[PDB]
Amino acid sequence: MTTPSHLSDRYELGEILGFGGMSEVHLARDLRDHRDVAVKVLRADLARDPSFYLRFRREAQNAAALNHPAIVAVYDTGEAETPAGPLPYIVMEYVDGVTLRDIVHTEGPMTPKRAIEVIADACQALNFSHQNGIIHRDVKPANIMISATNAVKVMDFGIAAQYLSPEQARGDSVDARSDVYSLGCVLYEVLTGEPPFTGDSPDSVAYQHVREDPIPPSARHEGLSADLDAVVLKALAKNPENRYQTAAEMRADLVRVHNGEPPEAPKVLTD
Ligand SMILES: Nc1ncnc2c1ncn2[C@@H]1O[C@H](COP(=O)(O)OP(=O)(O)O)[C@@H](O)[C@H]1O
Ligand SMILES: [Mg+2]
Ligand SMILES: [Mg+2]
Ligand SMILES: [Mg+2]
Ligand SMILES: [Mg+2]
Repeated sequence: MTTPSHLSDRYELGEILGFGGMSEVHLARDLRDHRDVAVKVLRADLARDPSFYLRFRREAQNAAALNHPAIVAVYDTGEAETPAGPLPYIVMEYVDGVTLRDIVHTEGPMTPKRAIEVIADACQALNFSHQNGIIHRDVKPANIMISATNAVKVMDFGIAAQYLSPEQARGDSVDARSDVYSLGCVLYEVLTGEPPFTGDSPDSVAYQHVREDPIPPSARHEGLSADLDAVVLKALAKNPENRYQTAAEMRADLVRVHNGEPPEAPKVLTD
C-alpha cells in the first residue's frame, strides 16, 4: 500500500516531508492555484485500520484554520478514492524547514538566546490563537518548525505524554494556561536537550506532570541561568494560577531575559 501520485486531480505529490503516528506529510504542487503546499494524508500503512481512519476524519474537521505569520495556514480538507479505499487528507501551508523535534535530535540543545527567540515567537502564535478562541492543545516539538529563512511556524491547532499539561492528564478543563505549560515543556527540552519528564510508559510520564517537580534546567545542562530557570519553572507550575496567565505574559518574561533584564517570575535557587 502506498500513497497515490495525485489527490483529487489537483494535488500532485512530490517528496515526503515527514510522518507521525497517524499521518504522512508530502510536498505537493497545487495544479489549480500554482502553489506548493504540504498535504497531510492518512498513513498508507494505517489507512484501512478503522480506528486510524475515523480518528483522521474526527481531527481534520477540527484542525483550526488561523491566519497569522507564525501559524501554518490550513487551506482545505478532502478525501481521495484510491483502489484500496478512501484516503482522507488536509492541505496546508508548506514550511521548508525542520521541526524542533528534528533540531533537538540532530543538533542537541539550542543556544539559550536562540531557544528564547524561537519560543518567544511561538508565544505570538499562541497569543493570536487564544485571542481567536482557539486553544492549541497539542503544543510539542514536532508542532513547531523553523523555516530555512529562520521564521517560526506553529501548526496543528485546536485538536482535543511528554508535553501534556497536568489538567489534560487529569481530564480537567483545559485553557490557555495549558498551552503555556506545554510550551514550557518544549522550552525545557530545547534548552536542556531532554523533556522535563521521561518514563517507561505514557501513564508514568502523566503521573509526573501531575505530582512531581521538574529538575531545574540549569541542573540538566551547562550554561543555563537562574533567570531562565525561573521562567521555565513558572511556565511549568502545577497549578494554572501560578503559571503565566497568557502566552503574552510568558513572552514578556522571555523578552526580559533575552535583554539581560530580571524576569518577573519567582526566583529559583539551586545547590
Ligand atoms: N506544514 C508542514 N510543512 C512541512 N512539514 C510538515 C508540515 N506539517 C507537518 N510536517 C512534518 O510532518 C511530520 C508529521 O506531522 P504530524 O502528522 O502533524 O505529526 P506530529 O503529530 O508528530 O506533529 C511533522 O513532524 C513534520 O516533520
Ligand atoms: Mg501523524
Ligand atoms: Mg514532538
Ligand atoms: Mg503535527
Ligand atoms: Mg504575545
